[PDB]
Amino acid sequence: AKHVVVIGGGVGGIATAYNLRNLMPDLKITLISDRPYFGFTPAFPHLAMGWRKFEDISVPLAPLLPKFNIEFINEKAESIDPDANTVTTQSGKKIEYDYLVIATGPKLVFGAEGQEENSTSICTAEHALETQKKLQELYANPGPVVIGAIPGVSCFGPAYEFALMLHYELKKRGIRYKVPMTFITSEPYLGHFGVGGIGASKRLVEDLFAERNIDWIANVAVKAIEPDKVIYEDLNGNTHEVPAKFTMFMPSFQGPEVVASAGDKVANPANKMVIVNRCFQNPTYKNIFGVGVVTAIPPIEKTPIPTGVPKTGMMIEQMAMAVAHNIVNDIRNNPDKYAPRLSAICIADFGEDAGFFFADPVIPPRERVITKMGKWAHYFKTAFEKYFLWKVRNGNIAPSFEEKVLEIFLKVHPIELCKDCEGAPGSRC
Amino acid sequence: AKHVVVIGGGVGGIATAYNLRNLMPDLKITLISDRPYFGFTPAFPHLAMGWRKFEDISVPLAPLLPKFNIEFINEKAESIDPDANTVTTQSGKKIEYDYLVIATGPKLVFGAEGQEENSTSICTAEHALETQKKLQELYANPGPVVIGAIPGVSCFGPAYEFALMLHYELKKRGIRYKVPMTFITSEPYLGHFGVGGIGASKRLVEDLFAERNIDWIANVAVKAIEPDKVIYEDLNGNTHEVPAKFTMFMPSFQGPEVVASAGDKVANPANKMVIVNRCFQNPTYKNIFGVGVVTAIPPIEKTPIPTGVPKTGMMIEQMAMAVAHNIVNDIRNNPDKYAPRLSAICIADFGEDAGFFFADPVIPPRERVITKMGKWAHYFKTAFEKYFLWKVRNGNIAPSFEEKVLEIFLKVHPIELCKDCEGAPGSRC
Amino acid sequence: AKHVVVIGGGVGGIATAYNLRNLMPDLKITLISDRPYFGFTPAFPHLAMGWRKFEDISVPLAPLLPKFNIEFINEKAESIDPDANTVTTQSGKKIEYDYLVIATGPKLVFGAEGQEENSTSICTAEHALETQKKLQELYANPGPVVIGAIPGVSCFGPAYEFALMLHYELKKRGIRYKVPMTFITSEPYLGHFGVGGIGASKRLVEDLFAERNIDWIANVAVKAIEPDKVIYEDLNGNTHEVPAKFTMFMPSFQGPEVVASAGDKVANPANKMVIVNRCFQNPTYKNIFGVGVVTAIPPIEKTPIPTGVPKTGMMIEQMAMAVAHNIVNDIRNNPDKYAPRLSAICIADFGEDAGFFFADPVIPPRERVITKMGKWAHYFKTAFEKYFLWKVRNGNIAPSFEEKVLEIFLKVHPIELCKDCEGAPGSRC
Ligand SMILES: Cc1cc2nc3c(=O)[nH]c(=O)nc-3n(C[C@H](O)[C@H](O)[C@H](O)COP(=O)(O)OP(=O)(O)OC[C@H]3O[C@@H](n4cnc5c(N)ncnc54)[C@H](O)[C@@H]3O)c2cc1CS
Ligand SMILES: Cc1cc2nc3c(=O)[nH]c(=O)nc-3n(C[C@H](O)[C@H](O)[C@H](O)COP(=O)(O)OP(=O)(O)OC[C@H]3O[C@@H](n4cnc5c(N)ncnc54)[C@H](O)[C@@H]3O)c2cc1CS
Ligand SMILES: Cc1cc2nc3c(=O)[nH]c(=O)nc-3n(C[C@H](O)[C@H](O)[C@H](O)COP(=O)(O)OP(=O)(O)OC[C@H]3O[C@@H](n4cnc5c(N)ncnc54)[C@H](O)[C@@H]3O)c2cc1CS
Ligand SMILES: CCCCCCCCCCCCO[C@@H]1O[C@H](CO)[C@@H](O[C@H]2O[C@H](CO)[C@@H](O)[C@H](O)[C@H]2O)[C@H](O)[C@H]1O
Ligand SMILES: CCCCCCCCCCCCO[C@@H]1O[C@H](CO)[C@@H](O[C@H]2O[C@H](CO)[C@@H](O)[C@H](O)[C@H]2O)[C@H](O)[C@H]1O
Ligand SMILES: CCCCCCCCCCCCO[C@@H]1O[C@H](CO)[C@@H](O[C@H]2O[C@H](CO)[C@@H](O)[C@H](O)[C@H]2O)[C@H](O)[C@H]1O
Ligand SMILES: CCCCCCCCCCC1=C(C)C(=O)C(OC)=C(OC)C1=O
Ligand SMILES: CCCCCCCCCCC1=C(C)C(=O)C(OC)=C(OC)C1=O
Ligand SMILES: CCCCCCCCCCC1=C(C)C(=O)C(OC)=C(OC)C1=O
Repeated sequence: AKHVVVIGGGVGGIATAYNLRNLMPDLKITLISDRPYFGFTPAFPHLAMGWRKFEDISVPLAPLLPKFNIEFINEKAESIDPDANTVTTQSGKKIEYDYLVIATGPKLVFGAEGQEENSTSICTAEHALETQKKLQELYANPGPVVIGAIPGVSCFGPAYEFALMLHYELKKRGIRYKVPMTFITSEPYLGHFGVGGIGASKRLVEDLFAERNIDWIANVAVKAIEPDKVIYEDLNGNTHEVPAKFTMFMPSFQGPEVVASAGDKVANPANKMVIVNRCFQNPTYKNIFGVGVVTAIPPIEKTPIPTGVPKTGMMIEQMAMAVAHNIVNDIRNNPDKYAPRLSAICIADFGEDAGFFFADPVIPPRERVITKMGKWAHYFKTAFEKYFLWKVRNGNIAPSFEEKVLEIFLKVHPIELCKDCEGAPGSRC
Repeated sequence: AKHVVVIGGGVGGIATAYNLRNLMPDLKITLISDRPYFGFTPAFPHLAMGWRKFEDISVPLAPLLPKFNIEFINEKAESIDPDANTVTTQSGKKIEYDYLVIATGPKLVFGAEGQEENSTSICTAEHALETQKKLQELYANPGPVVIGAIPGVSCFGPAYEFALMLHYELKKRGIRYKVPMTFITSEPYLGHFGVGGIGASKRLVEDLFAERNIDWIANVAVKAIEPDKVIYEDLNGNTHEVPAKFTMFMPSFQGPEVVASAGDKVANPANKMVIVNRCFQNPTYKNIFGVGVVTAIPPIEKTPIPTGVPKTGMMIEQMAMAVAHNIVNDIRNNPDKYAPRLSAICIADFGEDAGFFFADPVIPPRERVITKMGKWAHYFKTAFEKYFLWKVRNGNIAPSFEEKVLEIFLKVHPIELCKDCEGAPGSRC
Repeated sequence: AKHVVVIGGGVGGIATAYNLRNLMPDLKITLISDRPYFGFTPAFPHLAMGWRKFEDISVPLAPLLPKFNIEFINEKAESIDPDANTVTTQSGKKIEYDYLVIATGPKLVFGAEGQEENSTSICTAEHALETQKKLQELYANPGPVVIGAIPGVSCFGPAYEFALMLHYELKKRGIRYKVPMTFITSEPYLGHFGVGGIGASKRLVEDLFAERNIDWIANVAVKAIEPDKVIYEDLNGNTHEVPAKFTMFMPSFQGPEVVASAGDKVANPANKMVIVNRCFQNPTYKNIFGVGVVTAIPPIEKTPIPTGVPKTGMMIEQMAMAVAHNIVNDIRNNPDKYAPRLSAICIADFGEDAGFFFADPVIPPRERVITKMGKWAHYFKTAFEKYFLWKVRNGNIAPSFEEKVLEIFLKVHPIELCKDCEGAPGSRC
């Protein structure tokens, strides 16, 4: 009767726990999370826009997880002793494991001076709801809006979505002509996304912004967010300011102190993210796996202003699939190990229409991309929200038909047999 | 029995006078203009191309204006005394006013050395007719053509139209492959138009010029026009030259001496254009209004080579509606004041097809834009020409149906209630 | 009967010889070529891909040319004595002529250090076959690919074709995700082609490279190709390095030693190409004509990294028609002389689809361009290949219907009466 502990009750943690449970009924699974609910992160921009109720995009874990025989501990994990195979919670409870899955998501870094106090963010439900309050303040007395991403950001999509959604909302309110909008990014160009673009995404987003009168500044470092302005620095070292009554900036991500508490063989010395190989397994502690945003994946491109690689939902579901198979196979002494494909279907909701991006794989060189836009993509976004929430509530994040459908439509194979796990995650084995 | 004097028998003056007349049949209205005719400015490029007869795009005003009980004086206004509420003509007639509307249009400044003598222009009917004479010389003895805008230009559209029309003509004459064409502009890029661009106008005009082999140089200052060359200076201060048998350049605009004659409270000290507020009313002398190109509107953006804001026909028409309502409301002891929306439908005629640009408002931030191209837009431009000419001859520049049609097709409302006129024209109340 | 010697058994030489034969049945015509076959050059990229067999895109000349009363000498022409009106072959045979047509094609210069040794090329059948052999090694052991053009290149299309064909092949083999691809060119931008672009060719090729994940570097000078990497220099003089396991670079072109042997009135000092006027006749020796790539045509523009003008198939067929008429008219004491239009239909085959480019003329000012892309263009490329080879085998490179069909579809007339032959080739009479 083996014991896996999963740290984090989000996309990566839930998917891995559910996968493990469905692969191995005879396996003990403990999920530890500091939030009592699963939060559907792709709906956080909508929540900030006041287009969702929190209750409709979240799932209480305590009455749910026991239905699938998973023990839920609603506590923050404080430290990991990888030599002892132990996790210690904030309350001091020490829980021993045979396998550990770290899926804590991003630790948010508000790197611009004054950002956390003066700006808004949409990365958590709590921050999103705070943003909504500030937006109601904006509608009552319109002023300049600045949205974007600071240096080191690795999740750019929600910023683009939020900007376009806000444009949509101001337009519906008839006050868009009273609200200047500017997008400022650390990406070397619009639609880079920390992935070197997806097809002609640069041309697509530039045209989208031109059509919707969203001014933009790319390839710069946002250095300060003041109550009245945003200050950014270009590559020449020249500083510029842009007026702003309302701002929404993406923080950069780093790993949590719980990961840092394990050795420098577990926590990447540069960013505290979980050191993993191609099989998303720690190179030194073979019973530790990382799933999701918390995993240390090298940037696709060293950009003039530092940027990182996104870990999207599909990428994370593929990691979860690989990790679950990797743990089960180790338990059963099956030598087969899996690397996730790390392909992605991504949809950027703009209001009534949406951008559809497919990248296979996300990390270049690519076999295939799809870049489309239309109303259909918006409805697909909403439909997938309903679908995924159902999956969380029904104990299977990987129903057999889903993989078949993705294979039928997009030739996707989520995981590959990996003959040698040694190497950076995302590198081809 | 109140008295309004309108200076200028063009788009702004005629529109304001007609609006006032339809609003207030009992009002005394005197129109002062140095030209005996209304000239339909949007057909001056066509006139230059020899595609119009002068008689077909102009309306004699002396026989016409008495039909709508408007007094017409065919004289140049020489000076304005704002403290005496008087206007003096070149002969010496002192006309007293209760309200004054200044709508003298552009005073042309041929800022490049040799520009007035060696180049051509299409800004007046007289200038356009001379350009046709010079085009015949070009067809007879083919050589290099260069067209564009000098520094400080605010009306770029007709230069693009003219270039494309001339290409069209050259090609029809079978001499295009014998005539090099170069477009040189103070705009930071093609399709800036002095408005920071309209939707994807940059991309659109670039592709247009590329498909038609029109070479271009942007973001430079034309310094001299010689009989055989055009000299321009780049941002690095370096001088360059281009061969030219025929040229056509836009002059920059300033305010007239008649506006300068009034206070520095009326004449903008930097350009002699009329100081107006959001309601197109002088801040100091509240019975003075400005309508049209003569109004001092700040640049949308300060460009590397100085560039100013166009005042297009639709913009002028909205100014005229706003100013007419503001005068009448003052007469009727009504506190309600209006600002024009300053939206624009602009059609650049290219010959057989045309570019259609809609910006609402022209001064950002914008509610929406439409950028289209096709044969239909050329037929629309010709149709509108006939329509507007008819409106001039029939005494109503703003028939009720037109506002309703614009509303249902483009979501345009021409004027808005302004709670606080205090501010720059085009800035939001 | 008079005697014409044609040096070169390629597109230009065959076209001129056949044009002369059909114009003048009694004319004695001798063709001298070092290759025993006509090679269909536009199928050489396909030969390099292994998509053609050599015998399917070549025609043995010795048994063919006598059927058209053309004497074939399968020898390299070694020298030309223009004063004695003689050509000497490598074996020392002296051939006297009344008129001489020089059509020896490009002499290849592998200007980058280690290029001929470490890279591949597709400019001859023999080189393309070596490339095919090295490609097999890339599929077996996938790694970084870099393709492009060194400084002074004048034929860029085949590099674009080969890059996109290789992408197609790798995607066919399902190994494109293992092969980084980078395009490096002397062109100031993508789709310049040594002609200053064709319509929106830059925008088209950029979007295409983006859609297919082909990275690119333009406006640089490739200095060295090592087994390990490509070294290039930017315009600041800074050297850069890009990793490469397989490369394919275009060489630059010069003229041959046989041309150099005729002295500096015939051989251009800078490149050893044939000095010709508008009528493709040598200015000094009026009985010497040049046809094809070997002709000295000035560049369309001096680019920051030097590039030259392509001589495409259609341009060369037009040169051939003009030269044949010019020779025949001299014989018959007809003072009419012709210049080629020098327009170009260019199809860049990308595998399963293709880019269609049409420029009329290629050298600006242009009457028109067409830039299109689709599957249809690939099928036309294949169809044209079959059609041209048929024409070689059947003794008519200029069937009357082809000129009519080109007139109907593209409004092209291949040659024009030239009232003054004196001037640069491509300059307007
Ligand atoms: C705003 C936003 C939008 C967004 N939209 C996306 C989209 O439309 N498509 C898509 O594919 N991806 C989108 N993403 C990215 C990504 O899918 C999300 O960031 C995921 O949520 C990432 O999943 P993870 O499992 O990596 O992280 P998580 O946040 O869902 O879950 C972490 C859980 O861990 C808990 N926790 C943190 N620290 C803990 C400690 N010390 N101890 C116990 N538990 C801990 C935490 O409470 C949570 O339950 C989008 C991304 C964004 C965000 S900026
Ligand atoms: C060449 C050209 C083309 C052009 N095309 C346009 C278009 O296709 N669409 C569009 O929307 N706008 C276009 N414009 C711009 C604008 O619509 C025109 O410039 C208007 O003509 C501007 O209207 P205004 O009322 O501002 O000026 P006006 O020139 O029409 O009339 C001024 C009248 O005043 C007289 N006048 C001058 N000075 C006087 C004194 N001192 N005293 C008495 N009267 C005076 C003058 O004679 C005239 O009747 C386009 C613009 C252009 C031009 S560059
Ligand atoms: C790889 C490649 C592709 C290519 N594709 C083209 C295309 O798709 N469309 C198009 O319009 N043009 C394409 N071109 C360019 C051009 O059409 C070709 O280069 C032509 O082959 C040029 O014709 P030429 O007659 O100029 O040259 P040639 O190579 O066909 O023939 C020369 C003949 O002369 C012989 N020869 C050389 N030296 C000699 C001496 N000293 N004595 C006697 N004979 C000599 C030689 O053997 C040959 O028979 C494309 C171009 C390319 C290539 S990079
Ligand atoms: C159950 C299946 C779930 C698996 C997900 C499959 C992913 C595959 C998505 C890639 C294919 C895109 O899918 C399709 O793209 C086209 C091209 O823009 C869209 O666009 C099409 O329909 C719209 C609306 O009727 C038209 O205005 C448009 O002219 C037409 O091109 C379609 O509405 C969309 O259905
Ligand atoms: C009744 C008077 C009109 C009031 C002015 C209203 C202006 C209309 C602006 C609305 C924007 C829609 O603009 C619309 O776009 C389409 C899309 O290319 C245009 O073009 C379309 O119709 C034309 C008809 O000749 C077709 O030949 C063409 O193939 C097609 O693309 C329409 O001609 C244009 O009307
Ligand atoms: C019979 C021999 C005649 C050929 C002579 C050579 C001259 C060639 C002249 C080229 C004329 C223009 O080329 C023409 O472009 C259009 C694009 O709108 C192509 O049309 C293509 O694209 C459209 C839109 O994606 C598709 O729906 C269509 O099925 C496809 O064929 C035509 O297939 C092509 O023939
Ligand atoms: C018959 C019911 C059809 C539902 C099955 C198809 C669901 C597959 C959705 C793919 C997808 C995944 C996995 C995914 O992770 C993701 O990111 C959040 C998407 O973007 C919205 C996706 O579209
Ligand atoms: C069905 C009846 C037909 C209604 C006709 C309404 C036409 C309204 C014209 C709008 C317009 C204005 C005001 C206008 O100023 C302008 O620029 C000069 C246009 O472009 C040519 C316009 O299209
Ligand atoms: C019945 C229809 C008759 C079709 C006649 C064939 C048209 C001739 C092809 C034109 C052409 C020429 C001359 C040509 O030289 C060329 O470059 C190699 C092309 O690109 C593929 C061409 O398309």
